[PDB]
Amino acid sequence: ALQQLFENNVRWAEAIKQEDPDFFAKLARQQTPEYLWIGCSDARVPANEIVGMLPGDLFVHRNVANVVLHTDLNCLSVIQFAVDVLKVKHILVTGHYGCGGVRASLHNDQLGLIDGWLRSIRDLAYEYREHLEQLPTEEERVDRLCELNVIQQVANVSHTSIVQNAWHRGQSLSVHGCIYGIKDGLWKNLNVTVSGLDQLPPQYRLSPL
Ligand SMILES: [Zn+2]
Repeated sequence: ALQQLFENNVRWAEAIKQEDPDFFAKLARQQTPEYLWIGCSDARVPANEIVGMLPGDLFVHRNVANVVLHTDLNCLSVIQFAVDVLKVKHILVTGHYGCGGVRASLHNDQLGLIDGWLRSIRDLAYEYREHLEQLPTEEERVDRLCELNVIQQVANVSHTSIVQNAWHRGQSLSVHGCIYGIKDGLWKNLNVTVSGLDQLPPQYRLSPL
């Protein structure tokens, strides 16, 4: 039954228009978000609500386990539209604890198409096999990998020529890593923010055009 969603929508739009009749009209003229959110599709991690933003504030990409790949035009086109056209000032890479995509990459079941999508998280589980091994429970291993994943994705975003070229032309842009607790509603900073070319390892730095 989808009628509740349509009924909800009418109520919501109507309510907003009563408080500010021009709300949507004004918003529709130009798109000017300061932030891009890159997060998981997980239904429990809705971008705007978690950081108290309004329609218009947050350009959003969500995919399984918030994975960023330099050959994926889907995520990359969102990044590029955000950085080049909208000139967002911040990219918020937000993973979450208890991520099922991350959990899947730690185990050995085939889930189908998603198996290949999660490869890079599986790579992370392998390079940190010794670290993860020294954690007693599965829940801890999942959650630590969730964090490691976010930090890796922050690196991946910051290494894109999209981001580096923004910096090259003097555009101000920071890439942040955060993690959301589905258990407590808390959006936490992993404090791995990258804001300039000088923070990249030499092997990843790209010269200007
Ligand atoms: Zn997830």
